[PDB]
Amino acid sequence: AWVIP
Amino acid sequence: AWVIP
Amino acid sequence: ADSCIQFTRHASDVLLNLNRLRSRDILTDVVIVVSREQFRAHKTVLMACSGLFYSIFTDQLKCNLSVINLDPEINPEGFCILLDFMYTSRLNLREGNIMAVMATAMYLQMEHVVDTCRKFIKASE
Amino acid sequence: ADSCIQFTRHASDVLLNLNRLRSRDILTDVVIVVSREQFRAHKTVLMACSGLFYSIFTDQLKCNLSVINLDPEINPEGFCILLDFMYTSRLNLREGNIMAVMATAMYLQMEHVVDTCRKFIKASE
Ligand SMILES: COc1ccc([C@H]2C[C@@H](c3ccc(Cl)cc3)Nc3ncnn32)c(OC)c1OC
Ligand SMILES: COc1ccc([C@H]2C[C@@H](c3ccc(Cl)cc3)Nc3ncnn32)c(OC)c1OC
Repeated sequence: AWVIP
Repeated sequence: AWVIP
Repeated sequence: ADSCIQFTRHASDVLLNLNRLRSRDILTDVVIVVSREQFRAHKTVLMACSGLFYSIFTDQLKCNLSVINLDPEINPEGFCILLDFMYTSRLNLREGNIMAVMATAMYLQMEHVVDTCRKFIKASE
Repeated sequence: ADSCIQFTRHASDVLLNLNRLRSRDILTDVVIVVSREQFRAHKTVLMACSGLFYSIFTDQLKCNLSVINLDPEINPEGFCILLDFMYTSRLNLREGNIMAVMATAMYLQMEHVVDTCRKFIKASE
């Protein structure tokens, strides 16, 4: 996996 | 885009 | 073949276009009913994202239904957030919705979403 | 919302699962006929990848057809290669098939494939 898009 | 996977 | 080239952005572009079809109600083939709310979607996208929908739409009788009613304990906003994640890869997780999102993800059998919900809850305790 | 988190691998995982549905013939809803050959697929994936299929399946009469016949000049192997690209992001481009792949991509209105074919042809001249 999860990221800040 | 295009790459060698 | 082992000689293929790959277009990096293809899978993301396909998903953007499937979400545009959903927004325009093009070729949607099922309505998911969550208490008082209805959501139109494509069975194949639901099956590709959820273990529960994979089981439903591979069943020889349920594959032909045009309406699926979810358990009344499922929160419609939690379902909406997960349906948007299915079609975009982006999850709108907030303090105000995380418990409903996690419960909905457990019911839909979406383990990666359950995992991030558990991590965010654990960080606040 | 601007507060979303994103699962990087989601779009790729969806495409892998849509190709598994195609391999198992699950919820395929159209047959594409290319001369003597038939290919089963999902209309939504075809529309999401091809400008020609987007036009066909948004037409109020053609959206309901279960069989679409392509122009007899289209090469079936060229179509097979492009259908596999639609469902996997990988294009099996070879000296022996590039002209057929490029002609098929022009007909299907798949500009990114046409562009790489033109680049590979130009490099060999
Ligand atoms: C490589 O092995 C498999 C690959 C994919 C599936 C299922 C998983 C199912 C799914 C379940 C959970 C989640 Cl989070 C997302 C998708 N959706 C799907 N569309 C097509 N196939 N499959 C499988 O379940 C039958 C597989 O044998 C374990
Ligand atoms: C952001 O604007 C658009 C986005 C997407 C589409 C079409 C493109 C069409 C497509 C055409 C060519 C290729 Cl290579 C791949 C896909 N497939 C599709 N599925 C859903 N929508 N769309 C559009 O065409 C109506 C758009 O207005 C130009």
